[PDB]
Amino acid sequence: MRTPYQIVADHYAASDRHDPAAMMADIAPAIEWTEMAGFPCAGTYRSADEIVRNVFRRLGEEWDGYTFKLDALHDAGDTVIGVGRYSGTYRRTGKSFECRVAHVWRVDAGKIVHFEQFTDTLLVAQAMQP
Amino acid sequence: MMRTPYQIVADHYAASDRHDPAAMMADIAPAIEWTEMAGFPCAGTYRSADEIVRNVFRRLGEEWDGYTFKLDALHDAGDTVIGVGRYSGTYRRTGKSFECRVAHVWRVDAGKIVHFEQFTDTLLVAQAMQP
Repeated sequence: MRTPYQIVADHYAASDRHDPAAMMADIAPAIEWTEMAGFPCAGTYRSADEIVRNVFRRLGEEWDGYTFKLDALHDAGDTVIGVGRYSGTYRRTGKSFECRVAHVWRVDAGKIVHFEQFTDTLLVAQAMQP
Repeated sequence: MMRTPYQIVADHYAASDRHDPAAMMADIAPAIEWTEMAGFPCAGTYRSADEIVRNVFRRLGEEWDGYTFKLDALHDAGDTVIGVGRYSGTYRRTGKSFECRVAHVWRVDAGKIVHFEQFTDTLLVAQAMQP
């Protein structure tokens, strides 16, 4: 049986494959998925459907080549912390960015129940300035 | 000596909250790499306790009224430790306040803190700095 760490790693693998079905496979209906306040997709999403539509779809619509690259994955038992880099080109302005990000995850009884994003919202915002 | 990385980082946070810089820096390694996020006003990688005090904490005290970190969670990943909480403060030049989230990723080796990295809502901090 998978540890929380493996469950989260599986999510990141599915993200590398651009596979939203696999990305959401272990998301519990109790999920609270928080995009950072200053991030364009800011908010707390409470179903896999809301996450796909209001976060991943929106990113695909508004950015070219929006990418996350995982650098580290820290095992805190039921909590797992991913660290990496985002990059992308904002379609309206044609401006790119790259910045750091950390994600804090929690798993409960084999399902992901919590996600929170911590990223350089200023650097992302700069790409979105005319 | 038998103190875990988690405890060492908890000790740091306690010292920082009560503004005891000697205790704040007591376990900082000679080989420290302390990274303030690129979009944060104190952005950069600092490589000694002296640098960190002068170019991070001193500057925060000079440029902000009541700059505060409130620890909400502390996650024990062994040699790595992740703090999560909230920043708040009032930028002295504009009189504007902010509050936002932050995560800190720490690494301890042989009883000393060797890496710190900050991940915070740099846009919200920046908004407070706008005339």
